[PDB]
Parts: sequence; structure tokens; C-alpha cells
Amino acid sequence: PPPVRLFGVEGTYATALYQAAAKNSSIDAAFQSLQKVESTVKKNPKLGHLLLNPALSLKDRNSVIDAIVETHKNLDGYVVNLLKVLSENNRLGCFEKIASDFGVLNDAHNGLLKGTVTSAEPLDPKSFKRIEKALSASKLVGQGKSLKLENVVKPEIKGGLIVELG
Amino acid sequence: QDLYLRELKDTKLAPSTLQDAEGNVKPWNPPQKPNLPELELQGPEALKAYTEQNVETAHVAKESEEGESEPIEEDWLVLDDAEETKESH
Repeated sequence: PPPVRLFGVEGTYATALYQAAAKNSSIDAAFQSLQKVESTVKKNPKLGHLLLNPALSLKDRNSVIDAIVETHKNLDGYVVNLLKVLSENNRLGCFEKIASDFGVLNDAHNGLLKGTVTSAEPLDPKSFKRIEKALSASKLVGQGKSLKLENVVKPEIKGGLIVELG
Repeated sequence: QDLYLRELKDTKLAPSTLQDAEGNVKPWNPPQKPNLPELELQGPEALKAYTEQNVETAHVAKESEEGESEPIEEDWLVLDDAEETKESH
């Protein structure tokens, strides 16, 4: 069983890739080829983004996938098979690349922004969520202190409505 | 909470200016004290009967109507009329 089901939407392919590669070690090995592939796609503005279009022919889709894999052994591992399978199954998997990254984080990294009344963009890369959270929050407050602005606490709206409606 | 305490302060001392202090409001030109307290206090009687609703105009109940205590003239004619009506009984 994967760390948590990603609720589909072309995330089925990524979920299956995570499960199969988790049968093997294929964890950093899987994510590394994916990161290289995504970087390569970004490295070609066109022919790698316009290549992520439905209009690409089946021969064209297989050829584009093969050419992307042609960047030496940057397409090493089961990611090659997944890319070829998608080449006819579903053309667009950049979101599937991000989902593979999400699965990798779920396997190893975890963590997401808390929120509540803060709009901060931090991270807490630790399995536990009962110790490091406070340290991460205080650090991100005392270091950087970027645009975490929710404008104001919604309780202002709460009190305003509460008083304004008897 | 600071966002709660500051909101309470800015919404109380300013509420003091609006109501709890007779400072009217600087942001709003016309004070409600020169608008509502007396003239709009007649708004209640503007919707009501003006100088008449609170007043409740004096209307003493009058007397009912009668025959002016007149048996010299009404009695005989009444008797003749009733007997004439009795002619078809």
C-alpha cells in the first residue's frame, strides 16, 4: 500500500509507478531520472512543452518520448517504461511528475505549510509532527519573514459580522 | 489576542466617540445627536398622529338620540299609525 492514495486524475499512472518502484528499491533512483527528465523538458522551451500537446501523433508521441530518453541514461529505470506507456495512454504527465515527487516526499520527506492564520511558505522535513513544528515556525518567523500576509486575521471579519447582526 | 485586543480598543474607544462620548464623529459630517435625539424623536410622532397621537385628542362621548320627550304630538300620530297598520293584521 502506498503512503496515501493520490485521488487519481492521471495520478493513477504515478501511483502505479510509485508502487512498482517500491517493489524494488527504486526510490532515489526513480525520482532522479524523473527530476532529470523534468529539467530536460524545462531546458527545451519548445519541443518538450509543445511536445506536451494532445495533437502529437502516436508515432510522434513515441518518438518524442524516445528522444527525451535519448539524453544518455537520464531516463534510467522503470521511468522509461512508464514514459513509453503514457506515450500512448496519456500524453501529459508533468503533473504526474509532480505527483511522483509528491509520492517521493510522502515516502521520505513529508511536510506542508501549516496556515491557520499564517500564509507562510515553509517546510518541516521530518517524520514527526509534534516537535519540529514549533522550531520551524519560529525560525521562519525570525529568519526571512517573507510575505506571509493573510491581510488580517479572519476573526476581524468574524467580530464585524457578529456585532453587525445583533 | 493582539488582533482581538487591538480590535476591541479601536472598536470601543471609537465606539466611545460614536456613542459613549458626545464627540459625535469626525469622519462623518452630521452628528446624530443634532439629528436623531430631538427632531427624529418627532419621527415617532411623524409616523404617529402629530401633536395628536401622544395628545389623544379630547372626544367626550355624546348622548344617544331620543324623541325629545314629545308625547303631545308624536304619541297621537303614533297611535293612529299603529292602528292603521293594524287594519291589515
